[PDB]
Amino acid sequence: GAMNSSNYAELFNNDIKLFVDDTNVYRVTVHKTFEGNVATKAINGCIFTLNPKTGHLFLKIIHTSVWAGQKRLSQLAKWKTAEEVSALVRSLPKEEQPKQIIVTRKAMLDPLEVHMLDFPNIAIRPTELRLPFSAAMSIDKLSDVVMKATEPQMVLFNIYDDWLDRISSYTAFSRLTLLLRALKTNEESAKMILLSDPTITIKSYHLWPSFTDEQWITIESQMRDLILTEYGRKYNV
Amino acid sequence: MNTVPFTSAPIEVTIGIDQYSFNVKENQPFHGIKDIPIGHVHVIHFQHADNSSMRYGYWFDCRMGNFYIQYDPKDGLYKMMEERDGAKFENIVHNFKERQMMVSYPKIDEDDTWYNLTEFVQMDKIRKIVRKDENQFSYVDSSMTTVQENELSDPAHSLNYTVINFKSREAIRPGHEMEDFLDKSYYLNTVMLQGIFKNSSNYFGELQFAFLNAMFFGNYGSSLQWHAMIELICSSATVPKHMLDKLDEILYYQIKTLPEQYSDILLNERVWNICLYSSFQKNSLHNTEKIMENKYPELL
Repeated sequence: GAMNSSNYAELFNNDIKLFVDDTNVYRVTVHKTFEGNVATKAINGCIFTLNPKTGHLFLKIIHTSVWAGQKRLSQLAKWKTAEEVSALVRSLPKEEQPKQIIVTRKAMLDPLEVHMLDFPNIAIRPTELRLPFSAAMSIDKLSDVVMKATEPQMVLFNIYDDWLDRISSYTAFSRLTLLLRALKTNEESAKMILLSDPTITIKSYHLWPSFTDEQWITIESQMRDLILTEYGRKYNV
Repeated sequence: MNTVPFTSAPIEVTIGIDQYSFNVKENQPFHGIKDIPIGHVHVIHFQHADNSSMRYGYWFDCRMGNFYIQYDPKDGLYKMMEERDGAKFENIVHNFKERQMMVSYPKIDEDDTWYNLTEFVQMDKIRKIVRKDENQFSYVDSSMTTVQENELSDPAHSLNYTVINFKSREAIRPGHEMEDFLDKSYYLNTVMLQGIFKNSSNYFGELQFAFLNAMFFGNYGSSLQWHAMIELICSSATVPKHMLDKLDEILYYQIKTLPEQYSDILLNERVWNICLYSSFQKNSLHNTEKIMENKYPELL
């Protein structure tokens, strides 16, 4: 059933699993028409499909051309997500296919279940976790490859960079969700925290800066502070 | 006008015959039901006074043989049996009629209720859903599970309704996932109507039979099947116009006949709300929407 705080360590066991977040698939700017009506203009989106154990990110870029002449796009976006995840699973060798796919939004369950009927042994699960994967597009290098895409494209990343050389996948996921939660709550502040010291760079082959173990502790502290402040404001507490 | 004689009534029992019902006392000189209309299936059903658990009964058609009921003190139920000796049977019935020990099937001349509930129901189709080929009549009870319920355990005692499953390869053409899930017309028209049922009469017959088993026996798997067959039509954008008009009549008489006090367990809120207010056919079931809104506005 649902993935929650109770069964959190299951994410880091040896059963291949993927999270699927569809938040950034169908993206629009809302604007006024010449006649003073409102219209949307789609921008490039992406499916965020993540192995939480390995950090392998399957970023399927959703080019605006897929929406051309389609109706009910927020509904279609769920089915297109399910089609592309199904296509991704079929493209993987059998021993790399997930045993479970966890959807961050319950509205993805029926679309993904129907697209995955051919895989009755792959469990499609919701989660009770409020995961901040919507903030993926606050990671400059992921934002850049999505916006520059001129056609449908899959791009492969390791969202943990080289962290697993030094930390467990539990700790790596906790760092990722903290960074993304910060980026989601106050993007400007979070990005300031991550780059403020110009001597710490992002390797060409990485997404995040090359922090030492000690610098990560400071960074992680600064992100927790950001999240608590913002929370006090949101709620006046 | 056919007759189902009873050998005796050794245990106190509520006896149903179609939509009618009579209380019989322990060892009351009750010897059966006469004036049963020819031309329809019928169901004779029982609920013992001492165990209001296990409603059970027999679907039959008096055109297919001479049937009687006899209590079996070993198995503890009223059993339907066929009398193969025409002259013995005629002589049994004539005697019981002469002694007026039979209740008369109490049909009002104006009243088309039973026709309206069984319009498409055939004994030959009942006998394929309820498999006991040595008998011309079919036993159903409260507890019998469906083939679909058994998949999710004694196959001989199952209700072999047509399996309907909206998230199955049968229901969903590869490459038409979203189309087939949101619009079940493919599944209704090609797979179920053309493929399995052959025509809408057979589809309606199974739908009507499922309802009657749900209503008369509180058979939960039957209620699931009735709702699934309603939902498969209402969730199809493309349904023949005669089918929608006929469905509206079928459901109207079903909702009209349902005991008011059983709406809570026999009607699925989600299915009815979806069918009358959200589905492609939200505006195609005028009679049904009107009786549902006036009789069960709470459910909606």
